[PDB]
Amino acid sequence: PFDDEEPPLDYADNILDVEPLEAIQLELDPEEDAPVLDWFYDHQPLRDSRKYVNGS
Amino acid sequence: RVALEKSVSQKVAAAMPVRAADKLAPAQYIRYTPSQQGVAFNSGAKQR
Amino acid sequence: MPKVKRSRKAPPDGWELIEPTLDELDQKMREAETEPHEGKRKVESLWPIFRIHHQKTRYIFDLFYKRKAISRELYEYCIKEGYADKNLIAKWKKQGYENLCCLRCIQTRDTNFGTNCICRVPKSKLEVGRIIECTHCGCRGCS
Amino acid sequence: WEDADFPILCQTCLGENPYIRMTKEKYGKECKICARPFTVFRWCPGVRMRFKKTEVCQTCSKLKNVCQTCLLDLEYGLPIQVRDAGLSFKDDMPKSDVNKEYYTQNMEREISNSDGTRPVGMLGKATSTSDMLLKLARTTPYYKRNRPHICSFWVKGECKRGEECPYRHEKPTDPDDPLADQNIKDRYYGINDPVA
Amino acid sequence: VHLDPAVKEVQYNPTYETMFAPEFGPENPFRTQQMAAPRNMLSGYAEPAHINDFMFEQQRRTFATYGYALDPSLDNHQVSAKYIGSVEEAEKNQGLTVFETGQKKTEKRKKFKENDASNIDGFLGPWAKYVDEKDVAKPSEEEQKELDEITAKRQKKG
Amino acid sequence: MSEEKLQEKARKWQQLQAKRYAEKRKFGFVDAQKEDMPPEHVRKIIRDHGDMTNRKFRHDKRVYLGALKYMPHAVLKLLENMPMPWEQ
Amino acid sequence: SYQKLLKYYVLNALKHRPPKAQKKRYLFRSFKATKFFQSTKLDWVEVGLQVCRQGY
Ligand SMILES: [Zn+2]
Ligand SMILES: [Zn+2]
Ligand SMILES: [Zn+2]
Repeated sequence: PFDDEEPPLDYADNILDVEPLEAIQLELDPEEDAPVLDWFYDHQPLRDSRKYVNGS
Repeated sequence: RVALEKSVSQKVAAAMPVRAADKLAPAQYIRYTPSQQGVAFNSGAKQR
Repeated sequence: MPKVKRSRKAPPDGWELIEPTLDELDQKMREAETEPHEGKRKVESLWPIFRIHHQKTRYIFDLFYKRKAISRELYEYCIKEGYADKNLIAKWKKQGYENLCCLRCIQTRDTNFGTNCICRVPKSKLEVGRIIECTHCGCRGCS
Repeated sequence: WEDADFPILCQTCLGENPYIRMTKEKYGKECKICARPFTVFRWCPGVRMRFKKTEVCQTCSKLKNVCQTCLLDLEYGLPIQVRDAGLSFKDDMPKSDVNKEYYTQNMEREISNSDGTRPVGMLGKATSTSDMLLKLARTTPYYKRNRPHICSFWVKGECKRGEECPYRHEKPTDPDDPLADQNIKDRYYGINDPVA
Repeated sequence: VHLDPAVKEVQYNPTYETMFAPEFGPENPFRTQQMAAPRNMLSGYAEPAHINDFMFEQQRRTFATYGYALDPSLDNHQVSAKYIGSVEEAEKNQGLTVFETGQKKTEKRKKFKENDASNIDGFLGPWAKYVDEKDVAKPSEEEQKELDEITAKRQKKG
Repeated sequence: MSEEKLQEKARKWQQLQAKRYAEKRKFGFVDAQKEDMPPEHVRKIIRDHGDMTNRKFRHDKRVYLGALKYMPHAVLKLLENMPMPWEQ
Repeated sequence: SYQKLLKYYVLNALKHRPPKAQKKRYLFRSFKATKFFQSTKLDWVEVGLQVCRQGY
């Protein structure tokens, strides 16, 4: 993607301020997929909820 | 066997050098008598 | 211009009245991250970073426990987004540790003998007036 | 390789305070003479001073009978050249590097097979006391030896870091003085040592 | 009496009288100061202590702050304890350590404070400079010239 | 033997024992975790050192070579944690 | 292509031997116990550039 003589771009000023584009994620069907909808696409979905996973 | 297995271990320690960091905290005290005693040298004491 | 939010949910109630100073502190960090190490020692160049990190964390800390200007929700929002340091706050709520620099300056493992730095020693106990600057941090005596 | 549990050190190097904290570093540096790796011990000799370290291994230290740091003699604190010349003594140890290596292994062989805790091979050649040495020898410390180095930026005239500066802000010795040009090797062998 | 002076690792329990009684005879003159002292290694006698960490560290700290300490040696004379070093300040300061409320508490140095973290480029919490003694020191009008000479004299050699 | 000196002796003794057998100095004590530094800290370090051409950092060249025997670990742990297509 | 996927599947499960009960030794814990290492929380894209810069 970068030509061989191009030095690797410094994250601190090329990428750090750029708003990220929208991911691939599917639009769930609201009235019907409701118990999954709140948390489905999070990184480690229910990590902060003792009722569903044990902890960090 | 204590003499040889120790020397064995020093050889065997070469075989795997990077499997983990060593762990080291035997922070020991030793008491010392400086031989060349004098009233001035140790600021007074016989020992350090 | 302001920092990318990692949360996507809307910010809490009192967000708009803490934004001039919080975004300006983030502008202050971006300067010191880029100033030249030329006229300064190897270890001295890292000192402004520990200082502004202290200042950001102190600012949220004062508005919640002292001035009571901020709810639980906005308080924990600023911690999550990286405006404050969760760990640094916990020492400030302890008895003696209340103007602490860094985690480094109390981390006993980061030293040979396994003790603190002279940073942490009370100024009345040194009795000789040796001006102090910490190599970890630059501090002249927290305690 | 030389692995020792305690450095051979004189009282002036060791410090004015009888409670000492020191760090032991296995094979941290090469010996300034024989180039062999040795265990480096480093300690703070007092309130304000250089935070010293051992410069030569115990092997080289044994042969001359000198402190591992200052290379002044454990019996008198004089320099090596003064002590040997006063007893009309001379060292047969080779000066070229390849022959020094050969000699090094020989002494290694000797100390390992003998008791080895002793100068007595090299001291035995000249055991006699001399009125010259006993008059000159230090009865008391010389802590001024220990004082910090000179600040090079301050000599340049733009001393940043201000009054914090642990290095000394005083005039260095004039370069035209023959006493400045000292060398560890020359002090160890005892050749052209100006202090002597 | 019955115990060799050249002895180690005694397997039984010797009585005081059969272990501490004198070696007989005259001393030889053929032994210098280093040779006569009971050394285990070239410069002296090294033996493993187990002194309690809090007490070592306290006394060590105490000497650096003041210049007196309580003597760590374990024979000397078994008669009376003493301080060491600048013993005059031991009786003066009533023998305190660093880990105590000090006797002297006066003439503290003055520094700024702006403990608010609200004014950008004005906060200085524990990084506060003393107000009197200030940066960018240089020592003289004329010492500079003398150091200029010394550097010039160094240029003449190479 | 003055009662004044006794009271000072009591004060000395009390302080000494309290810190000697203080709870944070018990045999089983393990000091607190190494908690995280600010993220800007490592950012400046990498950007300062650049490509090790500068004179100043020349001490650290030895470490930058010596670290190479753990680079396959770093490569492994990096790709293992790669973000999934639903994550920004 | 189907058939050659089965080949590597069968061989793995056949030549499987149980774990030898080797003693646990955590590499990165031994590292971070030492003064030379520190820890922080960073964007994956920032770290990826750093590893490439370091490896270069
Ligand atoms: Zn600090
Ligand atoms: Zn500190
Ligand atoms: Zn501090």
